Amino acid sequence: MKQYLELMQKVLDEGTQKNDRTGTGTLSIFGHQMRFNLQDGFPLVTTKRCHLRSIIHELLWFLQGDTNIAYLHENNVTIWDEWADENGDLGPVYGKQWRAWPTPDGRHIDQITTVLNQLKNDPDSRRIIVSAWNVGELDKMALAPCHAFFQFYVADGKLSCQLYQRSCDVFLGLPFNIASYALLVHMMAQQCDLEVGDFVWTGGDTHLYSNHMDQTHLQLSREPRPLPKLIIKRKPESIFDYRFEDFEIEGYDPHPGIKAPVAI
Amino acid sequence: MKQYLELMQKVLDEGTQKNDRTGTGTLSIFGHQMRFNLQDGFPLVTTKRCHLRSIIHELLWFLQGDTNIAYLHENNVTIWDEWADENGDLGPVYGKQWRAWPTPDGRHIDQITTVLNQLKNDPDSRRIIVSAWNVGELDKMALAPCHAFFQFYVADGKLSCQLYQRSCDVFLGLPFNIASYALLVHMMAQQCDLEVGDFVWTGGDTHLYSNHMDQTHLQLSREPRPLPKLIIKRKPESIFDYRFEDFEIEGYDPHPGIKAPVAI
Ligand SMILES: Cc1nc2ccc3ccc(CNc4ccc5c(c4)CN([C@@H](CCC(=O)O)C(=O)O)C5=O)cc3c2c(=O)[nH]1
Ligand SMILES: Cc1nc2ccc3ccc(CNc4ccc5c(c4)CN([C@@H](CCC(=O)O)C(=O)O)C5=O)cc3c2c(=O)[nH]1
Ligand SMILES: Nc1nc2c(ncn2[C@H]2C[C@H](O)[C@@H](COP(=O)(O)O)O2)c(=O)[nH]1
Ligand SMILES: Nc1nc2c(ncn2[C@H]2C[C@H](O)[C@@H](COP(=O)(O)O)O2)c(=O)[nH]1
Repeated sequence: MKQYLELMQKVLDEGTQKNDRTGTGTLSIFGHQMRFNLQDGFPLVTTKRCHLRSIIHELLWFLQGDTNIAYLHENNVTIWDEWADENGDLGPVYGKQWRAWPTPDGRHIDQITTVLNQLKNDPDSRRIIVSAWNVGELDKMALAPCHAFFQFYVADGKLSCQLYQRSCDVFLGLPFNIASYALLVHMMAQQCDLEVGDFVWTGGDTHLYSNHMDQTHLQLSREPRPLPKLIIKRKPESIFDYRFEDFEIEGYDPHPGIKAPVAI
Repeated sequence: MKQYLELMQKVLDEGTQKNDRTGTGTLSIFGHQMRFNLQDGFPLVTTKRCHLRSIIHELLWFLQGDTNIAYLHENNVTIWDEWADENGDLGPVYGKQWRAWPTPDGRHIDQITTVLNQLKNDPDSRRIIVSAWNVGELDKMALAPCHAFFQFYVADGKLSCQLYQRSCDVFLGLPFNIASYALLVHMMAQQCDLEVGDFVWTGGDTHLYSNHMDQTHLQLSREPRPLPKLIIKRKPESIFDYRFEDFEIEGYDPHPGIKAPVAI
């Protein structure tokens, strides 16, 4: 997509060479923001085929408050398998924090239910936030939230969302995070009777692994095509009742998929 | 400063009229980002006069883990007065979150010292973050954190910082948050032996209160002056050891102040 490709080039052009944890080396920039008008179409990359299916399951796994890759294996999403323990557990990652943040004093806050209720009762609120960055439980997580903090906003009947992404694998994960967050805005907007506004993506350490270069070069030379359109086939009774069959993508005609190694 | 004056102009030009908790009415945009290379000068607004002293004291206060206004009062910081209880207590706002976020298992993590330790030992880390957003104690806070989450980054021996501000009164508060975080950067960079890099500001609901329009327009008719220079006259044994007297601002010749009413 235009915004995506320009960020990729921007990493190539100004990225600083860093030695990372994995000892693979990255090309990195710090602080970037991009905006997606969701009224223009679903922000699914067309320069490399992406599977809306793995996107939708990882999203519904989070809203359910699940931290076990079982549901994810059974639906062929496997990215998370190298991070789980022998039981399939990740610790209190995303899903746990969104649905049950543990208070220092034995209770749990359900941040999606709060957000829903604020969108329905107090849309002007400047505090419609979801944080996965639970300082207190970071050491128990297999991986510290990458997509860590997000805020909603309504202006004239439209729901916008801004995400803060502390660390971003530009080639592999970015396509995934943009579609997932676009999808949630779509689902939050239907449950709440709002129109879709913009998806604002803000990044911290935004990088390209030194081993995604040929594949990045390959991608930068394809012509982005018209964005697809999302269809939500049924309006479930709650934000929690969605299912895969409920979503469809019209006019998605990507360039063939591009394979690349995951850095572990 | 150019970035700040361009942000003001942007809310005026693309902001939408929003109702707010205060009943005042704002003009606001959602999602913005600006960068200040700290090597160009200290980002203290010059198109209206700001007092570096009251910016220092508020930060020294955060760095001490204090949430009582007494220290602020002994030094003439009255902005927080109205938020404070009868005892001068604000609840676990910023400073407590910063120095002692309470975990579920009876621990308290000091995020300032952790970031300092990460800066010295693993500067390439993608998770050098301080969050003030403790979902678990928000209900105990006089005001939910506005400057909520920040991340450090090192590249080429320079320390950069990105702050995510969920709610921003552009006229009154922003000059203050910009200067405060650029001082924190200078202090971290001095302790860790780094040079100052960039301060990146990212905003959520960025607004002008309805009643700041004339002041805003008056400010905007002014031409920015050269940026002041910051001099630290000592190297304390810790980030916790700066005194108001260790800092000098040179070359600050601002236009006259403009007052505007605070919305409560
Ligand atoms: C280095 C690295 N590590 C990660 C570790 C865990 C992640 C979990 C989720 C996401 C983003 N969300 C999804 C959601 C689904 C898929 C993928 C990512 C990747 N993916 C692959 C590989 C996954 C699979 O083969 O099942 C593909 O191209 O088909 C998926 O089905 C990214 C990472 C990254 C990531 O992007 N990069
Ligand atoms: C509507 C609104 N409400 C607030 C509530 C609490 C705040 C706390 C801190 C800051 C940001 N930081 C400082 C730090 C010190 C000072 C000021 C702001 C403003 N200030 C005033 C004096 C007002 C006062 O001292 O009571 C000035 O006009 O110079 C200070 O000494 C802003 C707010 C806002 C804010 O900017 N706007
Ligand atoms: N874009 C994207 N990158 C991810 C995601 N999860 C992990 N990564 C990448 C960021 C880093 O490249 C690496 C995680 O390492 P670290 O930043 O050190 O926590 O994996 C994700 O959901 N999206
Ligand atoms: N710029 C700036 N604005 C602040 C700060 N603290 C409070 N405000 C403003 C944001 C809003 O106008 C109001 C806080 O209100 P609310 O967003 O509803 O929680 O105060 C601060 O440090 N900086």
